[PDB]
Amino acid sequence: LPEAYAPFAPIVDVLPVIPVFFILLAFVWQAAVSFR
Amino acid sequence: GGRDQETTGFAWWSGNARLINLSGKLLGAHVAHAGLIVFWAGAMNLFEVSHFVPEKPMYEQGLILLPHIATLGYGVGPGGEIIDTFPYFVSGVLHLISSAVLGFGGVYHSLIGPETLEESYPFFGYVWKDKNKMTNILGYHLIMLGLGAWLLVWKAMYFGGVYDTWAPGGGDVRVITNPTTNAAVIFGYLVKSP
Amino acid sequence: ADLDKWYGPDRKLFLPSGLYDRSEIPEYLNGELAGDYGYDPLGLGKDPETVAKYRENELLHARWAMLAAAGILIPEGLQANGANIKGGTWFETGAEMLNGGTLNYFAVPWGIVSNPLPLFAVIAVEVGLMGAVEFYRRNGTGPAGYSPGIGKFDSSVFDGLDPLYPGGPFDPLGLADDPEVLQELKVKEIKNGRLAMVSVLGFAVQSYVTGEGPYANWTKHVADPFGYNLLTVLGA
Amino acid sequence: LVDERMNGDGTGRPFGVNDPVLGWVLLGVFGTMWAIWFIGQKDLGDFEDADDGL
Amino acid sequence: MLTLKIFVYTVVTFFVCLFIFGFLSNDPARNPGK
Amino acid sequence: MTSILQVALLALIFVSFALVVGVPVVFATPNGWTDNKGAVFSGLSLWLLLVFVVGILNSFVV
Amino acid sequence: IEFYGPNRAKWLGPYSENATPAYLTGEFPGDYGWDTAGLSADPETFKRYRELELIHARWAMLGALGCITPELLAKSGTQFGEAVWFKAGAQIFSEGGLDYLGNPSLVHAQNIVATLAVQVILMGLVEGYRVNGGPAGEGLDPLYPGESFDPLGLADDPDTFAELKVKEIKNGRLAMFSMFGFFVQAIVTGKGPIQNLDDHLSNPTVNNAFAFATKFTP
Amino acid sequence: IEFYGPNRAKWLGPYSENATPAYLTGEFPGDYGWDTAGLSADPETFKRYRELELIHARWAMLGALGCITPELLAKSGTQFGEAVWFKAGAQIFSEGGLDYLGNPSLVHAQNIVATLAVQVILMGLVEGYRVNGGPAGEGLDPLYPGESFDPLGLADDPDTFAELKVKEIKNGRLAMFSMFGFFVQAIVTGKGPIQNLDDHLSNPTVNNAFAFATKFTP
Ligand code: CHL
Ligand code: CHL
Ligand code: CLA
Ligand code: CLA
Ligand code: CLA
Ligand code: CLA
Ligand SMILES: CCCCCCCCCCCCCCCC(=O)OC[C@H](COP(=O)(O)OC[C@@H](O)CO)OC(=O)CCCCCCCCCCCCCCC
Ligand SMILES: CC(=C/C=C/C(C)=C/C=C/C=C(C)/C=C/C=C(\C)C=C=C1C(C)(C)C[C@H](O)C[C@@]1(C)O)/C=C/[C@@]12O[C@]1(C)C[C@@H](O)CC2(C)C
Ligand SMILES: CC1=C[C@H](O)CC(C)(C)[C@H]1/C=C/C(C)=C/C=C/C(C)=C/C=C/C=C(C)/C=C/C=C(C)/C=C/C1=C(C)C[C@H](O)CC1(C)C
Ligand SMILES: CC1=C[C@H](O)CC(C)(C)[C@H]1/C=C/C(C)=C/C=C/C(C)=C/C=C/C=C(C)/C=C/C=C(C)/C=C/C1=C(C)C[C@H](O)CC1(C)C
Repeated sequence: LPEAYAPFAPIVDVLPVIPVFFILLAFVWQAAVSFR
Repeated sequence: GGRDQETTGFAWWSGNARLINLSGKLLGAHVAHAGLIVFWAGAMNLFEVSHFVPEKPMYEQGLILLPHIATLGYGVGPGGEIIDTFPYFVSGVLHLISSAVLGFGGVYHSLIGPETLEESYPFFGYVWKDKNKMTNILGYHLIMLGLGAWLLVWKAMYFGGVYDTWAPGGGDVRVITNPTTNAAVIFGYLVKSP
Repeated sequence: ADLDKWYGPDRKLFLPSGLYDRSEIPEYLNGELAGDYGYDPLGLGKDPETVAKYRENELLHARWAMLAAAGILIPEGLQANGANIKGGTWFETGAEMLNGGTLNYFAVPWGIVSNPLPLFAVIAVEVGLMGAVEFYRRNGTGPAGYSPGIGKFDSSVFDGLDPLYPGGPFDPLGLADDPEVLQELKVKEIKNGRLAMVSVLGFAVQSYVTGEGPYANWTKHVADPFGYNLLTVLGA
Repeated sequence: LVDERMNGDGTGRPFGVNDPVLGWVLLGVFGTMWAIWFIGQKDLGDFEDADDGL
Repeated sequence: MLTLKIFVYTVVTFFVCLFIFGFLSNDPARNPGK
Repeated sequence: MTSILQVALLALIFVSFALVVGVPVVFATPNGWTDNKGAVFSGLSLWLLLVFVVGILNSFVV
Repeated sequence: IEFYGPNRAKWLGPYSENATPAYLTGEFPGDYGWDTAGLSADPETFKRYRELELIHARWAMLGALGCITPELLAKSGTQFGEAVWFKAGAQIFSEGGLDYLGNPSLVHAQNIVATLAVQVILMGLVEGYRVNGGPAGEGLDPLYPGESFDPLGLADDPDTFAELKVKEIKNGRLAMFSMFGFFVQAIVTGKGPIQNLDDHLSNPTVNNAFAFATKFTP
Repeated sequence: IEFYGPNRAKWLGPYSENATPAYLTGEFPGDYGWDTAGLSADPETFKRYRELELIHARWAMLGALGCITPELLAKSGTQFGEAVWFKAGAQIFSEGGLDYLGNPSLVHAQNIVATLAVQVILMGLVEGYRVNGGPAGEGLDPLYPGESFDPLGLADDPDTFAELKVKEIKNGRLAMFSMFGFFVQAIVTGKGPIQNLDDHLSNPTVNNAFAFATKFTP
């Protein structure tokens, strides 16, 4: 990080794993109706 | 009815195939997907910006997206040195913001917006049989890709320059003055043996 | 189609109908006007009596703003490419005629045409000619002659019906005679007007902040699109 | 040299063509096959909008 | 070798042109159909 | 000026939390577009204002 | 001197030659009766040739005045560079652009194929509009539209309008005859027409036509 | 039928007066309506112009292909003396006569006045036979006979032959316009036409035509 955005260095390191969770969100959303 | 198994005839693991006759929800699916692509392009870029070290060579750090910007030549000098990080930061943050707009549009069409645009919008509506309309949409996509190619041409010809690797004294960013557009040379590469 | 897209109930609004309800429109607008997008989030014209003078102010500001947006650039557009005209920065164009200024010509025609400096018989001439024209727009019939266009000011003026659209001697070609063509040109006039209106602020706030040439903003920004932004000027 | 050979490796020529004698054979087969197909077009389905799809 | 090379190009381009002008020649209607 | 960035950034992140939590719930409720509509309008407007304010302040940060 | 009816001013004159080519007795402007090669006996052909003569006259006025103007400007007060109207077409390749009126502040154009691509599209659209209307007044008269084309209205009185027809075609055929002289003394002397006139005002006949008359001996 | 009828594809699209010229509406192939001069108001004149245009077309196709073919073959792998159709005629005078295909064991033709005599005799024979009707076909149609010099027999159906008429005329008009292009290029650049194509494809913006724009300066 170049400048005063430096204290966001924890929440930057969570960002790229977030797009994978949409598949699991779709599976949980279709399990919510018990797959029907 | 719409999101049903026994009427649509498709199971839960073939759920996207229930959108074959649903233009608005199909559009929302695509725009949400483009939001995912732009969001990954922002997130991995800012991850590599946060983990980037400038004194160390770029291939020794396991980075893939920052060389794609350094090849265009933002924030680089002669010999392949790295002088700045703020262009990389801008290229991350702009994608990370625009992904929110695309995600909002995708969720709006996929939840509230109308299923069939062919009823109240005779422009955006389309039937899979309508060959003239399919060629229309293909024409719009080709025009957008042509402007996408001319953006790269303008960045090479007028805006700053591109990092050549064949400049003497090490690689260097230079401005292309005479792009060789000989047809007998350029249509050689498409035909040469693989 | 031509009148249907820009009049009636189902005209184009300033938001999509998926963001509207198509019944939450402020009810005193209801079409029948060119340039009607159902746009009033605050309600500054809630009586229909106010809408008449707002039409008048809108049309006057539009017709001044178009000429302003043309003349704010075209002499500067000549000088930055190399004309002989005295300085084209529009905010300093006034303080060049102060005690000894000249000018030039060739908007459409030829000719480098100087001017023997008339300034003190220009200020009062502006005041007198506008004191003619503005009271004529209020009520005054004015003189009649000097042959512009067709008609050539036959007697004085109409019997009425024209608070904003006289059109008698003002069509040298008879442009709008069909009502639908008239309505098309109404919509085009109000749209080009409103864009000129927003463009005037687009020149003005640049003249506030940057203090540079507005036509020169082209030759700086299109030349260098990352050397001239807000982010290069505000921080300095 | 010692012997005789085409020396066609590493050249980068379109379709591997060296002679124009070698080049004419491509068109001389392609055009005749196209002509036989275009004659055989008589006994096929040509139509205004009778399209073969969903 | 050139006598061989003309013959190889002839056979290859004959079979490839037969392929392409076969598939242009009304393929998805030679099925059992409906 | 650093704190002027960081308070606006925390506000932007928390507004984004509010969007990601509520806006799918408001959309998926069968009358949520009728009920919570001006709230979504004001939330999107506040989000855009925070983005533009952070973007303008990053020029003044030297 | 009525230029209509049986007493139009014949081109011959005193040998007025009654029993003319008998398919015309006035009634259209320009009619004298001079049909010696005999090409327009049919009425439809005669209508086509009225059309073609009128359009060539109305182009030839502009083609003559555009050769009158710039050498007079070079005489009086201006700067052009390639001032002669032959080499004025080659002002794109000249130095760095085409300075209209010699002012490098306005257009200063290059890219001859871009100028030609603008020209062909604009002229095709305006000629199609000249054929069958569209905008700018619907197609009402194939030769004499006048509706949007009278910002002054000189077509009020019918006898004066016929007089303006006859003056129009009299002042057209003169320009059409002059432009062929431009094109011939283009090839013969190579030089400017006002250059030749400024030679001929000074010199009565010592440089007249016949010094420039021994060219094509092979 | 789209190609001819009251709704053919006219020569300006929507800008074709929204009306034909008032004497031809279909009934013949190649009819778009472009007689703006009105030269064919009489039907026998119009028939003579078709009978002339078709023969100019059928000669213009062969005149195209016989000009193209030698710059293909000689520049590819053979020898023709000179293959450019300027110097195709001067191959009799050159060294030993005209070696057809560059082979001094077939024809090897000399004696140009004898070749001229054979041409005059045989072309007199065929151009008399085309008018009256002689051997290998009786005179029945001056333009579309349909006899022993049409061996494959494609003109049996009326509609397909009506389409092939329009195909022949369209290719004919294209061949004539191309041959006019060959002749004007032959005047201007003095080079072969396929040589002009290979010179234009190398640098399309500067070897366009406008480099050869100051050749004919007076
Ligand atoms: C009774 C006397 C009288 C005579 C002799 C003429 C003569 C003519 N008038 Mg007429 N007019 C006359 C009465 C009147 N005219 C007019 C008003 C008009 C008009 C408006 C017009 C004429 C025109 C004509 C011409 C018709 C034929 C033509 O085109 O010639 C052209 C052919 C020749 C002159 C023959 C060429 C001979 C020439 C000397 C050869 C040059 C020799 C060279 C050295 C050789 C060159 C060598 C080669 C290699 C280049 C002819 C010159 C028309 C015209 O101007 O046509 C050009 C025309 O538009 N007249 C009026 C007013 C009412 C008259 C009343 O008196
Ligand atoms: C609606 C748009 C439209 C326009 C603008 C045109 C334009 C034209 N079409 Mg057409 N077409 C159009 C629709 C269609 N056409 C056709 C199919 C055809 C055919 C088959 C033909 C045409 C032809 C023509 C021409 C008819 C008039 C003419 O002969 O030009 C005369 C005017 C000029 C030549 C002026 C050109 C301007 C140029 C800048 C001149 C260059 C100047 C040089 C410097 C001069 C050189 C100087 C000297 C010293 C050497 C004209 C160029 C005819 C044609 O082009 O034949 C050659 C023709 O045969 N069209 C179809 C399919 C149905 C159309 C459908 O929309
Ligand atoms: C990225 C891939 C993707 C996308 C875009 C979609 C999209 C869609 N699927 Mg789908 N699906 C997917 C993967 C995907 N699916 C996978 C992997 C499976 C296999 C498990 C399925 C199985 C499946 C089935 C079985 C069905 C669908 C259906 C649908 C459509 C309607 C969904 C619905 O009812 O919304 C309503 C959604 C909800 C009520 C849940 C709330 C979800 C919220 C909106 C999540 C948003 C989170 C995000 C952070 C918000 C950002 C906001 C922004 C402003 C910040 C929709 C267009 C259905 C259909 O055809 O429609 C008729 C259907 O029957 N899908
Ligand atoms: C990229 C373009 C693309 C698109 C738009 C589609 C679109 C479609 N396909 Mg399809 N497909 C694609 C590529 C594509 N496919 C490819 C590349 C393959 C080869 C593998 C297939 C193989 C395939 C089959 C075999 C079938 C389809 C079917 C379908 C239809 C319904 C899909 C659905 O709802 O499944 C819902 C989605 C799921 C259930 C997702 C399951 C997840 C998979 C199995 C593994 C995910 C791996 C992942 C990367 C692991 C990450 C790490 C992990 C630890 C989390 C739909 C029209 C089905 C159909 O009925 O067509 C009419 C069908 O039978 N497709
Ligand atoms: C290409 C994708 C796409 C398509 C085909 C549509 C099509 C449509 N949208 Mg829509 N939309 C999109 C993307 C798209 N949208 C996105 C990304 C968003 C999020 C901002 C929205 C948000 C949105 C809302 C909130 C609503 C619609 C509605 C509608 C429907 C009618 C009204 C309309 O078009 O005005 C929408 C007009 C605009 C959003 C103006 C766009 C602004 C300019 C033109 C963008 C120019 C950018 C340019 C193309 C460069 C590309 C950027 C980048 C990729 C390089 C119409 C079917 C309405 C509806 O459902 O009514 C029934 C509705 O209420 N849209
Ligand atoms: C030998 C030349 C020739 C002749 C006699 C004809 C004859 C005819 N054409 Mg035709 N045509 C030709 C060449 C010719 N064509 C060429 C080369 C083209 C392609 C551009 C066309 C395209 C064409 C169209 C599109 C149409 C015709 C039509 C017609 C018929 C009525 C028009 C008429 O009276 O023409 C009389 C023509 C002449 C007497 C020829 C005069 C030749 C001299 C030398 C003057 C030509 C100078 C030339 C214009 C200068 C520029 C040349 C360059 C453009 C090539 C008539 C049968 C119409 C029709 O119904 O078709 C049957 C029609 O719509 N023509
Ligand atoms: C280095 C550069 C490399 C360039 C590679 C170029 C690849 C070319 C690929 C062509 C694909 C064509 C697709 C099929 C095209 C097709 O669908 O055919 C069909 C089409 C006509 O279809 P229709 O049947 O509808 O015709 C209308 C009437 O027949 C309707 O009844 O014919 C063409 O348009 C041919 C177009 C030119 C094709 C090339 C010319 C062919 C002849 C040239 C051979 C010369 C013979 C010389 C003899 C010695
Ligand atoms: C914005 C603008 C407004 C112009 C207003 C005018 C001209 C009012 C005239 C206003 C003129 C007026 C009122 C004339 C008045 C004449 C009068 C009273 C004289 C008179 C008579 C008599 C004696 C014969 C008697 C008769 O019985 C009555 C009457 C009346 O006939 C012009 C801008 C530009 O000119 C600039 C500034 C710079 C250029 O580069 C750009 C452009 C755009 C061209
Ligand atoms: C009548 C009769 C009858 C009898 O019976 C027979 C006879 C005798 C045959 C006849 C006659 C005829 C005649 C005389 C004719 C003539 C004509 C002409 C000359 C025309 C021109 C015509 C001419 C013309 C148009 C011209 C035109 C021109 C122009 C446009 C120009 C243009 C231009 C210019 C601006 C200049 C620059 O630098 C360039 C250019 C671009 C180039
Ligand atoms: C229609 C119309 C109408 C209106 O009204 C009017 C007008 C306009 C007038 C018209 C038009 C017209 C036109 C355009 C025309 C054109 C034509 C042409 C060009 C032809 C060619 C045509 C052309 C042609 C034939 C050509 C031919 C050729 C040939 C044979 C060749 C031969 C040869 C060869 C092989 C080679 C060798 O080595 C030699 C030679 C010997 C050289």
